[PDB]
Parts: sequence; structure tokens; C-alpha cells
Amino acid sequence: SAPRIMRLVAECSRSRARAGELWLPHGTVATPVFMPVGTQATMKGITTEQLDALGCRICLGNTYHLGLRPGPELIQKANGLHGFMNWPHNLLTDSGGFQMVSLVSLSEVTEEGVRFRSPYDGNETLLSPEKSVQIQNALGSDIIMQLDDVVSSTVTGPRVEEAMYRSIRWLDRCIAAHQRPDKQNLFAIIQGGLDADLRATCLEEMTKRDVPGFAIGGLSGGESKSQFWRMVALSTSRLPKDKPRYLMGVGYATDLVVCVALGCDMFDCVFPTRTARFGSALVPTGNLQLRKKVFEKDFGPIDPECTCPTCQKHSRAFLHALLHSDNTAALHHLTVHNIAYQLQLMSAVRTSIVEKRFPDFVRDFMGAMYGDPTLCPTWATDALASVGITLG
Ligand SMILES: Nc1nc2[nH]cc(CN[C@H]3C=C[C@H](O)[C@@H]3O)c2c(=O)[nH]1
Ligand SMILES: [Br-]
Ligand SMILES: [Br-]
Ligand SMILES: [Cl-]
Ligand SMILES: [Cl-]
Ligand SMILES: [K+]
Ligand SMILES: [Zn+2]
Repeated sequence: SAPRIMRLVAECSRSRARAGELWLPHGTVATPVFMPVGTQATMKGITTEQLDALGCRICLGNTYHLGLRPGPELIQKANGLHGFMNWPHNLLTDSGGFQMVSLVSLSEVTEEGVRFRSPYDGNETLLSPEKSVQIQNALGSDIIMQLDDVVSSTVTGPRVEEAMYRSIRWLDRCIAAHQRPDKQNLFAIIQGGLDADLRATCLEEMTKRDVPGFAIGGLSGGESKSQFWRMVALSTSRLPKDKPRYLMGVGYATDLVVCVALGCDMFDCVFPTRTARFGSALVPTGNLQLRKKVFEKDFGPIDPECTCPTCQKHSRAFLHALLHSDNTAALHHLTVHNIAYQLQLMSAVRTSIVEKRFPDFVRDFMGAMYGDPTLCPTWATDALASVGITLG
């Protein structure tokens, strides 16, 4: 009944890979899409303008870092979070509850919401589904995330089932609190941890609600890669095909390609930024460790196929010297490049899907990444074989 925000351009015959279009209030976004953090909280980070120049048409943004106390913040801006960020394209804004429960061990979770006491004076801050959705309505982001009860995937016990059912109840609360469904798209977040039955229950129950899209939560928490890819495959097997699948917290290139093969459409991770901080640059063969002296007299670019400004203007040797003379500017250049590599990777994946050659693409990618596609990690081989893709 409700209008679908996603159009399927193509689906490959073997895997679950999909190429599509998100039609959002600030423009169309090609999927599968990696979503960089547009929030400027980092002193060392790429700017919104450079993201626009790279071709990024949707990024992540929250106001958790602003203000006086921890939690999401109203900004009291006439143009909302888009005006605050000077961003003409699409924004995805999480609830802020994940950061509130992860960054502060003092914060506690009750059915009423996420509770915190002031570090300075013990002031009590409560983030309820109602408050989360009201803040997100004021911010005006294009896609807003349900407030959910997040538990560590390493945790086992009744707490997992408790959080799953609480996430369902909070999904209903957020749906009810959500004004402006004509301008913002609320996504549910599938919970259940590594328990197949709990996650299957969460799938069956959450897909009963007519929300524009669905996300897969509680993965990439230190769980085994077997459990990770099995949970992803379960989720996408039971999520509707005419709506987006957003897998939160995965940025490794191999994980991206594999989870595209499993049916995921949207991704996010701060991995490119962290990789840059080690003096490392992402390439089809993995990463170049530019601090090493084998690049001292290497005057080629990071990647002669890369279209990013760093590869247009600077060489490996310049970056190698800059890492040891001005680590910060080198970090900025490597950040630009790694984000451009993530975008270039997603674009090439989508192109391979549209041209009906995705399995050959995966084979080439694994060969370049690991030497020969049969040297691919065992978990990725299992995952790919589960949806009809064999290597070599
Ligand atoms: N709102 C929300 N934001 C998120 N970002 C990343 C996740 C990924 N799941 C995290 C939660 C527990 C697991 O150990 C993993 O570390 C996520 C979520 O599950 N919910
Ligand atoms: Br990023
Ligand atoms: Br040079
Ligand atoms: Cl809704
Ligand atoms: Cl060396
Ligand atoms: K805050
Ligand atoms: Zn580059």
C-alpha cells in the first residue's frame, strides 16, 4: 500500500545481489551503496564538500557529539541537519541509543528507554522512542533509524530475547511517534543476536509493519564469521525484496562484496578512516602500508585506476614522506582516497550486476584480494557457495 522508495533495476540470476535506486527527498541513490560518515565530529576527517565531489549522494549524520550532555541533540536550525551540514543530498540519522549505551557504561536500558545520569551533577537524561523520533523529525534527515535495544553479540542468555521483544515494542512506539512520514523514512532494525529462532521471530514480527525499509542489527560485534554470514543470510532470506536491506557496521571490502551477494543494499563503517590513521591506503589487493620504505622512491599514485583527488595530485612517495613529516595532512589525503575506494568499489559492483556478470566480478575481486580466488577465507567461501557462487 505505502509507496516503495526503492526500485529494483536488476537482480542477478545466481546470487541474491541486487542493483537498484533509492528515491529519497534529496535525490536518487544508486544501490548497493556504502555510506560515509558526513558528521564532522572528527578533527581529522573529510569535509561534506569533498564528499559531494567524490560523488557521494547519501551519508550518515547525527548530533550525538554536540551539546552539553550525552545523547542526541536538537540544533534549533531553520534548515535542519542538512543546513547544519551544508549537505544538499541524503542523510541517514540513527537514534543515538547505540552510542549512548556503548560509550557510557553508566547508562542503563529500561522499557522506558535509555537512561543516563550527569557526570558533573548526576542530571538524568532519558532517550525514549518518542524523544528519539521527535529529535529525528526536527533534524529532517531523509532516513531515520528506529530506537532499538542493542545487546552485544557475544552476550548470551535471556537478555538477547528481552532486547529483541523490546525492539519490536520500540518499533511500534517509534512508528506512532513519527510525524512527517512524507519526508522521512523510518527503518526498523532486526535484532536477535546469533540465535536463529530469536532473529527469525524478529523478522516475522517486524516485517508485519509497513515501514519503508529494514536493517540488520547486532552483527559485527566480535561474533565468528560463520555466525555473521549465517545471520545475514537468514535476515535477507526473510526480508522483503521490494524494500531496502541495510546491514549496519560492515565496511571491509570482502564483507561488502559477500553481503551484496547475500542481498544487502546499504552499508556503513568507519573502517576507511581508521585504516588511513595507520598510514594505510585501500587498493584492490588490500592495503598499501605507505610508512614502509619500499615506497620512498615510488612516484606512482596509490592506484592508477583511482579517480580521487589524492591519486590525481599526489604520489606514493609524497605521501610516504608526509606520513613522517606531517602525519595529519597525510591522514587527510589517505582518508579522501579510502572513501573514494569504497565508493568506486560499490559502483563497480553495481555495474557488474547490471551487466549480468556479478559472479565473474566476485571471482576477479577475490583473486586480486587474496592472490587466487581459492585462497579466499573459508567463511566467505561458505557464504558465497550458499547463494550459488563458486571460486575458481
Ligand atoms: N541503532 C543501531 N546502530 C548500530 N551500529 C552498528 C550496529 C551493529 N550491531 C552492534 C551491536 C551489537 C553487536 O555486538 C554489534 O557490535 C548497530 C545496531 O545494532 N543498532
Ligand atoms: Br567512512
Ligand atoms: Br612527487
Ligand atoms: Cl512509518
Ligand atoms: Cl620495505
Ligand atoms: K550530545
Ligand atoms: Zn585515490
